[PDB]
Amino acid sequence: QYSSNTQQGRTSIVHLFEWRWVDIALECERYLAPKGFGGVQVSPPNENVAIHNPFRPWWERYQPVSYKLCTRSGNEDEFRNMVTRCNNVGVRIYVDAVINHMCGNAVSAGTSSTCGSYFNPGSRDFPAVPYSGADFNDGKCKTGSGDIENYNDATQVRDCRLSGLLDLALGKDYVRSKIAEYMNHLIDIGVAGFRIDASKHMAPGDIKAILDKLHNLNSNWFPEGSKPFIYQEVIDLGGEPIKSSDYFGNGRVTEFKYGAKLGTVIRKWNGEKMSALKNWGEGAGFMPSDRALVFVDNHDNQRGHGAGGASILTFADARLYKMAVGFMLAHPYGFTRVMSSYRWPRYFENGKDVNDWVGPPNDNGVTKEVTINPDTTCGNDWVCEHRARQIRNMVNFRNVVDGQPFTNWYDNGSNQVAFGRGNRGFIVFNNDDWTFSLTLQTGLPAGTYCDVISGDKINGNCTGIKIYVSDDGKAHFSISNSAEDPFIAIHAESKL
Ligand SMILES: C[C@H]1O[C@H](O[C@H]2[C@H](O)[C@@H](O)[C@@H](O)O[C@@H]2CO)[C@H](O)[C@@H](O)[C@@H]1N[C@H]1C=C(CO)[C@@H](O[C@H]2O[C@H](CO)[C@@H](O)[C@H](O)[C@H]2O)[C@H](O)[C@H]1O
Ligand SMILES: [Ca+2]
Ligand SMILES: [Cl-]
Repeated sequence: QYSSNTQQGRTSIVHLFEWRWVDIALECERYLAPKGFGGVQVSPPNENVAIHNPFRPWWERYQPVSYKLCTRSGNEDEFRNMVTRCNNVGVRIYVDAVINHMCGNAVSAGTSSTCGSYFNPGSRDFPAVPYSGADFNDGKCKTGSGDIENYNDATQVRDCRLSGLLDLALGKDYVRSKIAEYMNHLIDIGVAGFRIDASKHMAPGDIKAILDKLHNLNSNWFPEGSKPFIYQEVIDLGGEPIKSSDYFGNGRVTEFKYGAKLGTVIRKWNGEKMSALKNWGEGAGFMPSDRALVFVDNHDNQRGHGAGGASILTFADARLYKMAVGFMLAHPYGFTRVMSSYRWPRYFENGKDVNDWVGPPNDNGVTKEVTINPDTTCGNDWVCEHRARQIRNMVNFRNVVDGQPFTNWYDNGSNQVAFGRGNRGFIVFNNDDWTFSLTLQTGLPAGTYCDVISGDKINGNCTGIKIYVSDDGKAHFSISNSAEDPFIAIHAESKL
């Protein structure tokens, strides 16, 4: 469960949040494959409640009605077409598996669902699965509301309803089997693994019992014996009885400490500074590198959901965000996931975004296609962070330096820092209020290198800054504190 199953030499996943299947398939062929992305996290592909108040929120996709593969992203044919096309160019698909719960207990009965399946939350009837009242935890939960009220009590966190979402009886072989049937459908189509949603709300042993029922990966694309990559969503910032480590038997675990701390450091909040990043990883209090799934922001916290946090960096803070993503992709800790977002009309009241529910760009609820502008950015209100030169080129940096040790660390005791990855890459950051102008040991072979933050190597020249490494490995760097992107990165494949 720990191996990503990516093609060799690909080290990151991108979350194409709410993208349609056909647009992901095109994106695999035209962009993700040639730019060396390892794979795509897709939104939940199973049928969900169509929620019309408010109007088609992104969160309706976390309210299952059945395991039919029919959503705003596309139908089963489109999903299959995408997985095949992406695998055929060596880009994997990872599914957001919503398996702790069905929909909200107060949702009205009927056929307001993305495939028109009937369901009746009040009677616990989901005939398209099928599930009935026997398959939920009504009798097991002991809280007055039936909902989760107190995270200090592990029992209710597992047995009661997360925000009123109907909680599946995961101790029952019947329920485990229906969930495994869904996941094996996806495996056989060609999916490479899963993000297990709401993992804190399931016992580690119930997750194990489901995973035990799963097939090996599709043997046309994956070697014999391959198991799905598993990464579990557990928000563990400390202080609770449930710990991220409780889930290590099953796969990797999201490290939510990572982006919270990195945001604080890059914002220079709470007396934090980049010089402290020399101890990044376990030295910062995080879980073991071989179990962490890391990221700067995710689809919940970029809009204040989940654990939220004022320090989280997102595309809305573009300059600091690119620097944070660059640092994450250059540093060896963890397995990296890059967010790819859409725009929505943020509007704050009482310190909170009252439009944090808004779903993807749409025409009367039908998701808009992703259009590509001449300059390779996206239209139709898709942000496409993964197409920004500074991020795209850092995804390649991570591939180029894969396996090389963290070395040649420099800091000025404040916010000017630099480090290398063996003899294959070097990166330099200026987050202080004055110019960073210094000759540094890079660990690289002598030559002229293109800075991949400002530009690209193409037909024997650079389109941005050039860095000149001498025979002794030293090179001069000059980065103004008012630079639009105040960091520089060079690597073995950007050498002229
Ligand atoms: C949104 C997250 O809520 C819970 O996180 C707790 C956390 O465990 C606790 O330590 C502390 O930090 O408070 C937070 C917030 O209460 C869950 O533990 C997380 O799993 C959860 N993230 C998840 C889960 C779901 C549910 O499938 C998704 O839901 C959202 O959709 C629901 C249902 O439609 C909406 O009602 C929510 O408002 C949405 O946030 C999340 O997107 C997914 O990532
Ligand atoms: Ca549960
Ligand atoms: Cl996540």
